[PDB]
Amino acid sequence: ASKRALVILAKGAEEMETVIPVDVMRRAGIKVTVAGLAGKDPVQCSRDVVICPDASLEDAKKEGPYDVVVLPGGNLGAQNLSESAAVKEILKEQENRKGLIAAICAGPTALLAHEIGFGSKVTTHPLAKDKMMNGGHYTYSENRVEKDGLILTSRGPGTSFEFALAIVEALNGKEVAAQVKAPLVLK
Amino acid sequence: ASKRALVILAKGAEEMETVIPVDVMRRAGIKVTVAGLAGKDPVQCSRDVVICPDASLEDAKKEGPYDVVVLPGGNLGAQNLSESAAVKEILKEQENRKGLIAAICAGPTALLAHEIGFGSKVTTHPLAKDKMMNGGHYTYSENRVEKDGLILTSRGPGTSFEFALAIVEALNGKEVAAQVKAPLVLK
Ligand SMILES: [Cl-]
Ligand SMILES: [Cl-]
Repeated sequence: ASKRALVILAKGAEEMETVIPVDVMRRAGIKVTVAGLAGKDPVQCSRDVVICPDASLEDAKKEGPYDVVVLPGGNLGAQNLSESAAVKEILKEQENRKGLIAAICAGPTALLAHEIGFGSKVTTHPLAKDKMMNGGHYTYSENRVEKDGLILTSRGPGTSFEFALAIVEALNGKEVAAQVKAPLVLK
Repeated sequence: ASKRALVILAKGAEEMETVIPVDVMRRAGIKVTVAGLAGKDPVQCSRDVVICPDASLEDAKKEGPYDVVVLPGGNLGAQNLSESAAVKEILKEQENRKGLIAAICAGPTALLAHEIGFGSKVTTHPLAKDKMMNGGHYTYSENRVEKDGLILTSRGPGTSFEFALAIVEALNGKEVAAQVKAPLVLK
């Protein structure tokens, strides 16, 4: 049975942080659903790349639950995720079932907004640190990828491969991650 | 006057190799046109990410010429680029005007197909080397990014940031590339 990933795509998401994990997870044989926060219509990302989601979030939620829920960054994408009652419900359900939650760059600030994973060690983009740390509800890390309790976080576009391969290792194991990694020509 | 980039997007293109250069070039203030080989309609990439191009290639060609023409990889994307008379005409015009041509992963095999840049030092994805080298028309390199004459090449998804920043440096200079690079959290 293949593992399943939900990637929540909002207006202003960082397109690299969306596409790198989608693609790498699919390389790992993970069934990935790219779900549009706002509906089924195409999504204008932070640098104007337009991505057509596989489904609305409304519809994707009905086919849950998922082995991982993935929150890309992009400041305005993260803010949209943070404002969504639907996202809150998805993340709470995922936390309650002890499922993996993964977030990158400004993405982890939606965890704060939704009161998810408090007490965990987390990283973010450096410019998102102060936001994430408001109230001291997490312990901050400068690791390029951090993983504590249910919560897997990472820092930026340049850490997206490392983040995606961490998700792969958590779901499908270290051997699959290594096999996926080799053809990518990573440094 | 901002520099201008044409990124040619074909069915089966590697989505990471498409989105990383688009996004990084836009960060550098380059005006990027994502042009659909087949028309204006959305493009299904190699790992099923669907990207809506800015324009058809037909239309984008009319607004040329461009400071760089960019060929993503993906085997089936590259094959589609290699079969296109429109791409051939674009690359020949770009070569004739001594403009930059950039290609990544299997992308450089379209240069071979279209008889572009013979005699140049080039790199490709390792699995695309034998294709690229058929006839010995180029000199092969294992550098992660290679640049010789008009021709800038690179190896894979994992070299895409390095490739994009090389394009940025060629167009906008080393200082802009360094400024763009810092917030990406590259290794
Ligand atoms: Cl952003
Ligand atoms: Cl491919």
